[PDB]
Amino acid sequence: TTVYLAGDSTMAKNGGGSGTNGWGEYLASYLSATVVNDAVAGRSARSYTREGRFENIADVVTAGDYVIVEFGHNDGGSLSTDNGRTDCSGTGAEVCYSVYDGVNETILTFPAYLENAAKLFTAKGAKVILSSQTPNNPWETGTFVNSPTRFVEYAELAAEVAGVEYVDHWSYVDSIYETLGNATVNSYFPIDHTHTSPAGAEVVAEAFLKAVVCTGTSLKSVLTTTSFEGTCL
Ligand SMILES: *[C@@H]1O[C@H](CO)[C@@H](O)[C@H](O)[C@H]1NC(C)=O
Ligand SMILES: *[C@@H]1O[C@H](CO)[C@@H](O)[C@H](O)[C@H]1NC(C)=O
Repeated sequence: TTVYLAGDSTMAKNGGGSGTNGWGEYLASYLSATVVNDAVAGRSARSYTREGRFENIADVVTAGDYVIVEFGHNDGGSLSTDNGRTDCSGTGAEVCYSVYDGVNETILTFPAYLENAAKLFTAKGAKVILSSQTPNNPWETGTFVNSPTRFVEYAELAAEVAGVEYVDHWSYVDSIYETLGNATVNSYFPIDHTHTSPAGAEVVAEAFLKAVVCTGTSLKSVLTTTSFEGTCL
């Protein structure tokens, strides 16, 4: 069995560079399946879709395989000065137009991008798991602040609509981030408040596996152990 990872710099190998790393790099050792980390730094649901990265996964995925999709960090911004990643506002069939890189592009909503990808993978017999984005350093201000982005809910909404599984990666990460405290968590974010140090990337990975176990996600079948930190919910 093979597990494919689609995400951004918080999941990708080498994370955001400069000694940071993505959480996808710490799954292999707890799974009895091959893990392919196709996350790329700086990608949004739109950017990733347009670059044909979802297709590359669809071409190679075989029945029974797993696909984990997690975006959000790069999905915001303004289309006035299109950065190529910003999705169209809304949660449904909304459609935005914008000239990016010399092409009048048809831009969809965040849920729409995830839903289309989910359907594409389901069609190939693969098991799809949409995951909410990881949180930016909540202990950045010296005090713990829990303020999810709109993309956390949008991911849950996309899963329902597409009829696939959802894992609240956000909540499980923030949960232990709160337990770990100011000093510890802040060391996970050397450079900025998004890109985690290798030590932090591991914790974020553990958080995901804790969510899988607690919610009963199908991926638990290939878990080599169920002894992870924190408590359920
Ligand atoms: C892009 O296409 C839409 C609909 O086809 C059109 O209304 C819009 O004006 C186009 N954008 C530009 C900059 O031409
Ligand atoms: C939190 O930790 C940072 C970095 O370790 C430190 O500089 C800061 O003073 C701490 N803030 C509080 C309120 O404890």
